[PDB]
Amino acid sequence: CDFSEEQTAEFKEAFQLFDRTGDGKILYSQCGDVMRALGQNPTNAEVMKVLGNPKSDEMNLKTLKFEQFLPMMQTIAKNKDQGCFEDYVEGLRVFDKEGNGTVMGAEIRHVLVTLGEKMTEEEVEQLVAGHEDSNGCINYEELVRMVLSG
Amino acid sequence: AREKETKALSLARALEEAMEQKAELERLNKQFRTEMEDLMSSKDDVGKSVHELEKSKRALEQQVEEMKTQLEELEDELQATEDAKLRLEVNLQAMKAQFERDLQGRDEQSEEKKKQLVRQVREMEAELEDERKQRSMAVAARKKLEM
Amino acid sequence: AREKETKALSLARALEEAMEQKAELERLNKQFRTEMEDLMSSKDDVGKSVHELEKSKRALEQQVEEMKTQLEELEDELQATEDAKLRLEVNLQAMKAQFERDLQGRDEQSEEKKKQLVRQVREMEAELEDERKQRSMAVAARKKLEM
Amino acid sequence: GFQACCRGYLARKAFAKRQQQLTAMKVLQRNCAAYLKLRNWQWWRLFTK
Amino acid sequence: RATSNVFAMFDQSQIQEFKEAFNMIDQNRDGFIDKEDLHDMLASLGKNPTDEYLDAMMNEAPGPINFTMFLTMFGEKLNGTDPEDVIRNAFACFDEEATGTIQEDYLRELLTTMGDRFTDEEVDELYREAPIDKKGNFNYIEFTRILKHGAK
Amino acid sequence: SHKSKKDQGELERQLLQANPILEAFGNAKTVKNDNSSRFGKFIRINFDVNGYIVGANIETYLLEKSRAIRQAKEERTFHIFYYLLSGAGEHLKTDLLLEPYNKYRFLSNGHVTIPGQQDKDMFQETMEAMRIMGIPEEEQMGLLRVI
Amino acid sequence: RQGASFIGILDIAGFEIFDLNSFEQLCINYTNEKLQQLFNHTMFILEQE
Ligand SMILES: [Mg+2]
Ligand SMILES: [Mg+2]
Repeated sequence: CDFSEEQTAEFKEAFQLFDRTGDGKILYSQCGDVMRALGQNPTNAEVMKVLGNPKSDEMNLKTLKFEQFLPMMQTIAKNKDQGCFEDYVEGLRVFDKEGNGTVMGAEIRHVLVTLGEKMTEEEVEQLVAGHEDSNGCINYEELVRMVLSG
Repeated sequence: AREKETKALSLARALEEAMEQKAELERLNKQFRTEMEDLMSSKDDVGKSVHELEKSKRALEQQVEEMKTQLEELEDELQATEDAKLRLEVNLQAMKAQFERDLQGRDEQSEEKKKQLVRQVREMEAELEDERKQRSMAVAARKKLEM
Repeated sequence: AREKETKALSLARALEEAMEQKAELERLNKQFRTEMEDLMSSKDDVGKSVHELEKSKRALEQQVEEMKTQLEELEDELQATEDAKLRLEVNLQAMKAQFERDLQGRDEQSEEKKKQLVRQVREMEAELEDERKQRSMAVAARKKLEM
Repeated sequence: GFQACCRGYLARKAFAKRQQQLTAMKVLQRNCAAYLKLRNWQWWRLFTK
Repeated sequence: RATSNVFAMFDQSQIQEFKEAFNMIDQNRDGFIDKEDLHDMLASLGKNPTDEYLDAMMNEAPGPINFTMFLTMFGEKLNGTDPEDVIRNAFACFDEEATGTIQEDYLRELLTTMGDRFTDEEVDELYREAPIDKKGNFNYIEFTRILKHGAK
Repeated sequence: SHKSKKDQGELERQLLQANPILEAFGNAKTVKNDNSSRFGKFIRINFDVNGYIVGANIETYLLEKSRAIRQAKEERTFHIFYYLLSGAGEHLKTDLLLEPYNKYRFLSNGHVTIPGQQDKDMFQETMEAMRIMGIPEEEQMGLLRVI
Repeated sequence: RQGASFIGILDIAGFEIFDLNSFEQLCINYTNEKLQQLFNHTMFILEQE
């Protein structure tokens, strides 16, 4: 495998933190959580593709191991379709009306819930939380800068 | 490739384990060579050298026993540092617990202060702000009188 | 995929060679073990009264070296643990700076937000009070039109 | 593309909360583990008085 | 066990309190604890009871209990425990809202779904000699004091 | 107020239950329909900058108060009159001094039931709605006594 | 008690017709006619303006 052992040890240590799985295994639905916590930013489509296009019911009746999870993360790191933050900060400007580097939080919540891969109301609230202001607007630039540092 | 890659990982671990056993067996086999050579040379020894070496065994035995003191002392520092490290790691954890609450406390103070400060200013933003609608309505009402 | 299969299949050859190479040490160790017992048993028969101390000498030599390795290994763990706690201690000390810069540091920031509110309420009330004066002019205009 | 960073930020943030929370539970169960055998210690309840 | 300096185990305040207690629990102060002094202390504390079963524990330690042996046997059993401030700080992690009480079922689930899995019997044993409200609510802020046996 | 700790807030329940009470206290059956709202309302649901509901202000316009005095044939008055007369028990009847339907002269049509509706259950539903809204028992008792 | 905007939901009494009307029915009809006139206005006249 084209992956050093130094970071592999830390990856194994992080994967062993779940525990709640019977033993050294991992569920299909919980695979994305461990894949996104270690690093990278895979999408739902990418997760379903690397997982071999699992069935709807297969996401809760089977479990994988680490020998199969390592190549998944390897491919996600090597092969990816993400992009830098320069394109993200410029994409959110489409919703800016006045053009003063601010956008309404409700519009961002709606765009995140409907447009794209859709997100639950529990996640969008935590995402937009903290950036509350008097005018109810959230600077997309600061939002992207904070999300990139996460 | 991903499925076959798992076989390489299992084979790599087995190769490393097999290679480790070869190195361990090499040291064991090499030890027998030196041990066997000492047996043949010990039989043809002069004799007096055997008794002389015994005098050094008691001195060397004390060194092995003395090593237990350093081993226990080294383990003590390792256990003392590890034991103290747990209290140090829990210190940052305890401070981190308050750090998360202290951070929210500052927001609570601002939210608590605003509950009264913004409340008093909000009053001016109600009857006085309503004057804006009344002022705008006054122009409309005055427009009716002007009409 | 073929490269991974070839690499995985080629890795099996290395594992097989290691097992075959390590297998020689296993058979060689077994043969040396049998010869070691013969030399050890034959040595005691020639003169166990003097050769008995020689057997402990070889074990004491290996034990003395084992104690050194244990002390050296403990040092690598002691210094690592003693240095690892320093990282956690430095982290606690480094985090302590954030305790006064984030938590305690928010005092000047949290108070600024509360102080800004007291300054915003005055500015808001000033604009509201000033805007209320315009209502008198607007009401005066409506009242003036009534006259 | 941006939703991935938002989803990963939550998993990373939630993972960090679980990492520190897991270590916090260790001190809780550890403090309660020794407390069990220590609870039934005749010398403890007598000394606490 | 981990043999080492018995003074480096307990904190300054802890060792000071232990020494002050050892200097007090002694009808005839002389650096030597016997069964007579313990029996007299128990008789004075519990209104003159007599528990002859406590004498079966002296065999655990080499002969009578000495102040050094006393600190040693205190440290061998108090290992792993921490002060009350750190315990409260760690407890503050959960709840978040900081209500001072947590559900008993939630605590049982937490104590058996991460780290050292505690059996149901071990979790139930922690409630066979303490009060509890009918509406659940595990008063942790108040249970911290009972944990140190600072009552009865 | 949707968020991670999603839960049916009290404001939503109050806004949902404020409609039945007003209906029971204003609506009345007519020849055109069994639920004829004899009053026009204007629910002013306020919204903050974030879009979350924060308050509601209802304003009634034109209240047909003349219906409680007299009605037409094949019609009924305010539903509260029948709800109280039905759901009232022994203690409530003795306290409010209620009487049968044929005794009151305001009820020209007497006791008229609505197809698929039981006043005994509608009274309990209205009482539960009033209790959930935030009205104490003394205010409900006073309202029933006034009725 | 603070809001940036609001949504005023109206539900006045519809057109009421009985064998014997009174002042209440007259007011209801007047309100219905006013609402219909405002609707027609906002639909046709404001657009042309
Ligand atoms: Mg004594
Ligand atoms: Mg109606």
